[PDB]
Amino acid sequence: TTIVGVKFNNGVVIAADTRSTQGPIVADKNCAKLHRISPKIWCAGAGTAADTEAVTQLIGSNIELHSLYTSREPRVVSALQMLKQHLFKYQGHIGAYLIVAGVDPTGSHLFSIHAHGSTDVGYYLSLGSGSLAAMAVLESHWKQDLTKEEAIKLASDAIQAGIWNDLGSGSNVDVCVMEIGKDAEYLRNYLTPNVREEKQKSYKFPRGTTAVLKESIVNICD
Amino acid sequence: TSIMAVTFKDGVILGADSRTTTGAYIANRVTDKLTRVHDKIWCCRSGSAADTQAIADIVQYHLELYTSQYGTPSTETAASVFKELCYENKDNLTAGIIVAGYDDKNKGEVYTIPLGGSVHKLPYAIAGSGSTFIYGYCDKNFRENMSKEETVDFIKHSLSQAIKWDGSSGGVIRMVVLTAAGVERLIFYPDEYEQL
Amino acid sequence: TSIMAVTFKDGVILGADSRTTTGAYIANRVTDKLTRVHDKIWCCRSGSAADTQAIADIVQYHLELYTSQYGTPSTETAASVFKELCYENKDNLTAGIIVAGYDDKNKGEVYTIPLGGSVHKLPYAIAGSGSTFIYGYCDKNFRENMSKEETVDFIKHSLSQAIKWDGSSGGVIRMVVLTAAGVERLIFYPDEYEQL
Amino acid sequence: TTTLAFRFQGGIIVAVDSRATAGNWVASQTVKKVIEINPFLLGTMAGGSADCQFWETWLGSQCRLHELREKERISVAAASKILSNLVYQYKGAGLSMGTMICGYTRKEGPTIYYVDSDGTRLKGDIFCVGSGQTFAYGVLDSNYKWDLSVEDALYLGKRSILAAAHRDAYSGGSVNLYHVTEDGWIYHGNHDVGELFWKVKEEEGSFNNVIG
Amino acid sequence: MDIILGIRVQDSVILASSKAVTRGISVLKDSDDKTRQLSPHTLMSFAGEAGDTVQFAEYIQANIQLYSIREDYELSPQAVSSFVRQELAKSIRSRRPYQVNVLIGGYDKKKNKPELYQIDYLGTKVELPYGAHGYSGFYTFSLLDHHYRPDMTTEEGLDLLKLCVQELEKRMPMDFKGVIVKIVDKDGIRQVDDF
Amino acid sequence: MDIILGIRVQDSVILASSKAVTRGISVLKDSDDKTRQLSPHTLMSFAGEAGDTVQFAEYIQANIQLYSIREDYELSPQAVSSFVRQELAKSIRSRRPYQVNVLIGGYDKKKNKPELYQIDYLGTKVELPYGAHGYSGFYTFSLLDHHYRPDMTTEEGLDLLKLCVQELEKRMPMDFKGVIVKIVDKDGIRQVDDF
Amino acid sequence: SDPSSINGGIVVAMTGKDCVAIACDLRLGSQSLGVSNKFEKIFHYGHVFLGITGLATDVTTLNEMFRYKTNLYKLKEERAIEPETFTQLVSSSLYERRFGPYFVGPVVAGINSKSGKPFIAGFDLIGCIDEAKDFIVSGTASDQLFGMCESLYEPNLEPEDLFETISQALLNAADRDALSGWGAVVYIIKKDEVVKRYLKMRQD
Amino acid sequence: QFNPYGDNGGTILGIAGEDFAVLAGDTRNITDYSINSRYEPKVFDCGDNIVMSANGFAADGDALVKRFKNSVKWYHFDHNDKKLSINSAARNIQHLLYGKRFFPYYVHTIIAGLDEDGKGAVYSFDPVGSYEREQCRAGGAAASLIMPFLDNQVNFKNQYEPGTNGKVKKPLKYLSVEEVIKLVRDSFTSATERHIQVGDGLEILIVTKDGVRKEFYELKRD
Amino acid sequence: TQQPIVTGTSVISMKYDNGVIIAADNLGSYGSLLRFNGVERLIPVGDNTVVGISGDISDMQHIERLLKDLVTENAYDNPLADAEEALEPSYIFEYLATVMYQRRSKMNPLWNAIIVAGVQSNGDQFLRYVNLLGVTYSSPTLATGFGAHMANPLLRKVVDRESDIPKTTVQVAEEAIVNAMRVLYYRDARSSRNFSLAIIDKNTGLTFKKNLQVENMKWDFAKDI
Ligand SMILES: *[C@@](C)(CO)[C@](*)(O)[C@H](Cc1ccccc1)NC(=O)[C@H](Cc1ccc(OC)cc1)NC(=O)[C@H](C)NC(=O)CN1CCOCC1
Ligand SMILES: *[C@@](C)(CO)[C@](*)(O)[C@H](Cc1ccccc1)NC(=O)[C@H](Cc1ccc(OC)cc1)NC(=O)[C@H](C)NC(=O)CN1CCOCC1
Ligand SMILES: *[C@@](C)(CO)[C@](*)(O)[C@H](Cc1ccccc1)NC(=O)[C@H](Cc1ccc(OC)cc1)NC(=O)[C@H](C)NC(=O)CN1CCOCC1
Ligand SMILES: *[C@@](C)(CO)[C@](*)(O)[C@H](Cc1ccccc1)NC(=O)[C@H](Cc1ccc(OC)cc1)NC(=O)[C@H](C)NC(=O)CN1CCOCC1
Ligand SMILES: [Mg+2]
Ligand SMILES: [Mg+2]
Ligand SMILES: [Mg+2]
Repeated sequence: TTIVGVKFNNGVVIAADTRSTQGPIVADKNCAKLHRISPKIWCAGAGTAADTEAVTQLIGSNIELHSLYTSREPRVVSALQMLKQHLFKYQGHIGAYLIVAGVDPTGSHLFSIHAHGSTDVGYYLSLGSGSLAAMAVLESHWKQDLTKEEAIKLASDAIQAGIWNDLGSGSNVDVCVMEIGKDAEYLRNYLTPNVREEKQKSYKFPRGTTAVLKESIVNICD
Repeated sequence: TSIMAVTFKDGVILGADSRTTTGAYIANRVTDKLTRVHDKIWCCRSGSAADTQAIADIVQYHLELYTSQYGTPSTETAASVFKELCYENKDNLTAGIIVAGYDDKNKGEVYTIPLGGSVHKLPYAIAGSGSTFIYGYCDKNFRENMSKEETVDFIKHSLSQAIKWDGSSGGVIRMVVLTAAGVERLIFYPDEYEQL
Repeated sequence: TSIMAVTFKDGVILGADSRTTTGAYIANRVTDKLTRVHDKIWCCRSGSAADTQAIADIVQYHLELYTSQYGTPSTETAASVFKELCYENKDNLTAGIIVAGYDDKNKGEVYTIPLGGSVHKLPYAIAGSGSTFIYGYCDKNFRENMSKEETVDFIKHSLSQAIKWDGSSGGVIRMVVLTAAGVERLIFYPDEYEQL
Repeated sequence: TTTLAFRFQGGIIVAVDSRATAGNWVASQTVKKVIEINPFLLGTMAGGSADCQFWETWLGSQCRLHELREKERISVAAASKILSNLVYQYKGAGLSMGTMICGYTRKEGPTIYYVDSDGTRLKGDIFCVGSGQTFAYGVLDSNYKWDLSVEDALYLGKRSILAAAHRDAYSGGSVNLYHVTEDGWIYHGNHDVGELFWKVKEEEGSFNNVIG
Repeated sequence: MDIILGIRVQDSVILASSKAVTRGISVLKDSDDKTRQLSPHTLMSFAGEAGDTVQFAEYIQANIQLYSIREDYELSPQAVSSFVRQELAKSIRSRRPYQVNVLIGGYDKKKNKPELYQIDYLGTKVELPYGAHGYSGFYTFSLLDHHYRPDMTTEEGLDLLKLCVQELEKRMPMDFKGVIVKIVDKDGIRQVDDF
Repeated sequence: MDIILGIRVQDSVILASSKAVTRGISVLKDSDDKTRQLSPHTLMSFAGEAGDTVQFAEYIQANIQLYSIREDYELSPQAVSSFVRQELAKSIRSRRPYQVNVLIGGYDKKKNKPELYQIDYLGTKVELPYGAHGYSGFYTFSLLDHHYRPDMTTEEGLDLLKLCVQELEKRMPMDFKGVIVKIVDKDGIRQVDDF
Repeated sequence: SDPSSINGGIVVAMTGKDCVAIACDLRLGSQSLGVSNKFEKIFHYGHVFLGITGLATDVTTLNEMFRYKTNLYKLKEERAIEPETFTQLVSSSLYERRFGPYFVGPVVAGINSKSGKPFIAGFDLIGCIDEAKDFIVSGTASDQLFGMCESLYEPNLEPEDLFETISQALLNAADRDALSGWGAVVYIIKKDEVVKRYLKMRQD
Repeated sequence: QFNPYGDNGGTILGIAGEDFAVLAGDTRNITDYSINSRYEPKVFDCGDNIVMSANGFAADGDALVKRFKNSVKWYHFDHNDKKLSINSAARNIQHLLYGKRFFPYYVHTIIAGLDEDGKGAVYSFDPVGSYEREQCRAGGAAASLIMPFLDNQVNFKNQYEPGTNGKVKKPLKYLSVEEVIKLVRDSFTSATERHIQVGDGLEILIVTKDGVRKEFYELKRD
Repeated sequence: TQQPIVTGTSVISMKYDNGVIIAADNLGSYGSLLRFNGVERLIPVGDNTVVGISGDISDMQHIERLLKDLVTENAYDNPLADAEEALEPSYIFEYLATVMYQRRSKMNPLWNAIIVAGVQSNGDQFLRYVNLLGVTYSSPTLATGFGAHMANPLLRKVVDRESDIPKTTVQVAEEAIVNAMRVLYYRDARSSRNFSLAIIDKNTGLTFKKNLQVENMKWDFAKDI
């Protein structure tokens, strides 16, 4: 993976690529790495794919129950505290590297969590195998007092750096914008700069090409 | 890390760099290694970021619960709770913590807790990978009952050298001043300290 | 070991402790780590005693044979012969050598040769296990074109700190002064340097 | 690999598969595992492909040099021993070879020699070599008689490779048949297991484990 | 332990099992029966780690016999094989797994059909016309592929089995001291004494 | 390789050597002669690492034959055994040692006495009334301790040898496919075809 | 001793126009030794089909487990489980064994009975869902299957055309893998009829 | 400890027609998860109408090509400018490779050209010298993806004549250069999709009696 | 078999319309200790080539001596040593590439990543990489170590393919290089602020810049964290 998070004027934006690998093989060409913990708290996840999904859902479930219990909108620091204490407990064996962001009654927030359970704070962050390509772009172009449209541009550019230059990242750019006072907008496949070109040939076979030994109707009914 | 805490006339000052590393990559160049466990009891964190964080959070919880029952805890008490965690979990921890706090009775106090979980009360303490390079300098330059400005210069010059030689240290020099007046945060940027 | 060489106005001074260790046992507390390879070209030896000795002897042999054919060798030449041995036998050697010599044309010169066998010409150099503790101090206190008395104090205070912190260092502080005047041996005992 | 060669009334039958593997990856299905050293000598290949291929064509050069120097075709014994003495020099180095030097000469008659990379050299009437040797043995031993006809012997050799090609995961592709007589070796064709299996199953009534 | 074979024919299942019990450089016994009768029409042969084999076989035997007494009814060979597989499937993720491979030969009285199941120590079950565990398979499978027909008689199956034992006695490195053969059919389980 | 035995009686030396050549799970040959005639009245059996055994045996054979042709004279069994021991004693401190154990049975024509020498791959030589290499010794030595007498005939020695082979066939784990027996006496070397 | 390549086997699933296909080989072996040529790797619970590659004891175990779970689901819900829901159930069940996993490569295939949408999904041994518009691959010849599917596949194939494509994908992939093959089964699944075909393939 | 080998990724592909042969290879060069070059050719004209590629560890690949090119040069000097036939080149390469049997060239080698009857020829080698003439061979990282596709489309494997009850096979026939290049381009786009080490560019070298022609095509750069 | 002791970090470089730029910081690291600060890791060979070296410094100094000796040897019996038969970048590279691969093949490598930047006699830009394994490659932008991960992405935004090279000026190219050096100072734990930069232009020739510093750094936002 490649994932990023960028803070701006009235909120925070996160983004991610959409490649999933198994060694040198691309397992999924359009997987979703942007995860919803609560309506206005979203998580970008790198590392062990199942771990990022499972840990995000578990905390997301407990956050929802907590929100119902307290009659309050959940806070990013609650998700941050719950995630880090869970990850720390497992001493890194749950290989989840997360960028946690969102807006809540306290304000807008941006954090990162490592598998062993350490957390950072920042205005711009990047995690994953393409984080160095992304961080290079962020360090070059980031500034204080970014607008919404500037932050999305910066974020997607940082993801693109990973897509092109990192072999562990590719395909498309997902974005999620969390602005204060507004609904969070999830932009699935915000950019699709890796569309497959038209194939040279149709490999549709003449019917009867495959040799068959037996046929039978399968009963799916009761 | 390069971290240090120094007692002086009016109280105590904590100092730290801002570099976090994953190998030779700098994961965070603006880290805050000075963390509040109580109003006027702070600690400098070195070693594993995850371990020191988890410990600091538990200590902060213990001292908040202490305060709810028995009022303000002493700096010694805070260091004892750190020690208890670091000593009893020595096999599973990589944490070198300096505890510093201001009482009105005891004034400034500094306790250092190395890997083993032993406690050592000192006039000043240095720790982290970059501390090795300034043992010579700090010993020669430290004086008891320094002023605030002198102690700030002592820490600034010290961590400047630690940062210069240690690759695992760098970024900004954060400081936290603990006195009867209150709590003051200071920051010093490369363009100032590098050319000392 | 703690060793160092420092150039100054009139030439160069070499400095060393006198501790040799086999583990935590001190095999020799009065070692002479400053060794003559030529009249006014000396070296400080750190690392394996056997390796540095064997190298120094070979270099002394080469420079004696050089002198017999081409007259007095430069300090640079001496450092090149050390380098050649250290570099070409890097897999089988544990030797950190500082080379220091006095020409009349080039005055005082200091070359340091770490484990890899690379050569580095510097104003002053520090090396050995105890050097880590005085990088901070030496950088802050070194000035170019110091006097003889100032340079002696610089080395004495530096090695004093190195000795104080490093368990692998101690005993007496030996020094060797290289100038146009000649060669002067100095010694400084614990009772003096410890209480600096 | 599965390779075999057996001696009988009508000479020698030699049969081999044609698969090459790199782990579980099927690298090839059309490999030649028999090398024709001269009109009266054959070599079979099992083990490392490069090792077999390189050293057995080298063996052929040594056999050619023998008949140039001695004005006489090399004996099957002498040819096998050149190869065995060679691999023995490399013993420990990590060569992987299981070979069978099959041929006819006047003084020896039909002869087969097993040679392998740890320096074993054995004269014998029946051998099976390779990862699927055991599968070939099972069919070959239970149907072998000295008095087999040339037609029956050719089939048994073919059927034994087919048996192994089926069960052994690292054997298959096709069957290469050879028949060695007093007049020299005779090639009896390449037989793809893709067609041969179903043809044998139907006609013979065997392979009842498989879904027909 | 070592050699256990199984052949399902038209009307019966035939299990052959080696008689040798070797340890180190000594054949301690040459008349060992590596089989237990689970029920009147179900027989299980076994091979693997010393101790484990018999301990597992007798544990399964006790459970099946307990079921028979409780329900006054014989479990089908399929049902027994599924029970055994599950026990091994549990075992493999235990602190110390049973290292036992088994063949279950049975005659289903409801279907009037012989059934042969092969189950390894991992809990890998397969129904087969003929089966083997250990190195035996490397010879017998290809042999049976050739000579086996589904409509054979018990006598033909025994001749087919003699062909396997002969091949093993010829090409196997170890002396396994012959086999004990047992037949499972509609009339239950009986042992061939002269093999 | 594996089983090689030797028995010295009154007037002859008898060497028994297993016929099996096994490799992995396949007996590749069951008629292998693990012996070389070094000279008309000297026979050497051998067992050990594959390749090494024959390579060493034939190398010794060539050297002894070369000596015979050079001097027009047969070396004594004692002299041959000392030559062989020295070759193995060199070998053991080589880059790659011969891993071969041997028995040398010979009839000394000057002394009119049979002689049996046992030499291992380290170059450890001993003259014995009876000898064995490998695991065989663990059974045959105690057996011969009991039944051996120094004044036995060749026929008695063969019956004594049959007793060893029977014991090995009973208690040895591996099938060694019987033995090739050879007798060394005043009239040279001959092979017993029916054993 | 790599659990995922002791027994061998492959599964592949494809989507077509108002239909899905799921196919598997029949081999079960013990490394080099082929043991069974009847070992099917595709199961179904109602109209939801599940293919499972990997360690055969776990293949069996999981089938029995999902039969168990879908049977209780149906009794309580009073309706057949849908592919999207079953996919989630599979993921949950696999991740439940996070630090002691089933060594499997499951593949869900089926048509949602309400919406009529074709659905396929894949998983790793630890539960990570891999949803796809086009195709899912699994097993010891997954690399081969990836290469075959990626080239041969085109969207919106008719059931009879889709059969040819998926069959040729599996067959040619299987022939390049030592541990896969020995027969093959293909399921063509339409909204309310399912056709199962056994393929003739080389038996080596 | 020093590891003298590395993996520079990429993949190569050779197909033989009736009177021509193609040898294709992607132009991407990688180490670990980084791209070194988007255009680093590894398919070379070695003279005498022989094209060669040694894919795997580029240092060993370049070393081998360099040695073979030099072998062709000395073959001319020593044998009166005689043309090195493709079969003779193949045998020569076996000796180059096997020469380093105990410290191998870490490369899958493929050469292509015309045999002495004017017909298209592709030879392929393992890392230690075993070789075999074929109509078809893919080599390198994505060989396992491409090769089964070639079996199906070039050699018509598993393809039967419709309506013949799986009894009559699809007959073997030579492919036109236009058809072959379609297969090459589809093979490499498919490989680029699912393999992270394959992409950037495709360079094909086509060998006819008239000489060696080149063709270049862009590939996806993610 | 070696292990590197004193080491130099990233070397970065790129082509522009008339020539090539190359840069490398002046640090000699000793593990985590930032030991030496006056180390020059760009070494000019003639007036048309610069060799930038990262990795072990003792091995770098050995390579310096080889190149120095190569210039001497080329001049021998060569009246056109400063004209037609002067050392080309391609010659210098191929020599080093040969040496590097021979040393890896003898299991005793020169522990370095090397970038040879220069301009050929016909005006063509030369930029090629070689390392301890003998692996060689060429690209419009090349970088070693951390540079490969952080510099290349930034430099490729300027020159993404061959056709972008004529469109890139020396001002634009140098700006990108200097920016990349700043980014490396932020993020590489074994980098220094001080660095050297070299421009080899086909018109203006070799311009060697020493004692450059990273500047215009953003640290102000740290006070808020
Ligand atoms: C990039 C693409 C990997 O370089 C990302 O980190 C990506 C994150 C991601 C998050 C959500 C959804 C999809 C993808 N990670 C992966 O795709 C991940 C890479 C990885 C593999 C193995 C690892 O441990 C050795 C760590 C990271 N791939 C997977 O999770 C795949 C789907 N699953 C496996 O490879 C199964 N592994 C998991 C760990 O346990 C052993 C088997
Ligand atoms: C300096 C940089 C080096 O000692 C400091 O000690 C610093 C202290 C710090 C950092 C952040 C916040 C507060 C205090 N420590 C680190 O930066 C630390 C280096 C370190 C890692 C692991 C250690 O032993 C287990 C010891 C020191 N960096 C980290 O923890 C980073 C965020 N994570 C990793 O490096 C991943 N680790 C996980 C533990 O196992 C090794 C890989
Ligand atoms: C300080 C003490 C520690 O580094 C100095 O470097 C000092 C240098 C010195 C000593 C005597 C004369 C001139 C210069 N070095 C030692 O005292 C040295 C410690 C050392 C030993 C081995 C090393 O790596 C192989 C590195 C440092 N002490 C010795 O050589 C003593 C006399 N011998 C041993 O310790 C026995 N060694 C032999 C080498 O293998 C390990 C055991
Ligand atoms: C069957 C298929 C079982 O492998 C045969 O033994 C077969 C025989 C054969 C003979 C001539 C031509 C082709 C095939 N052997 C192989 O196909 C062989 C199997 C094998 C691989 C590696 C070995 O390591 C010692 C031994 C046997 N396959 C190969 O040699 C493949 C094509 N090449 C490699 O694996 C390359 N390796 C070889 C060993 O050195 C490292 C590189
Ligand atoms: Mg990429
Ligand atoms: Mg001391
Ligand atoms: Mg097979």
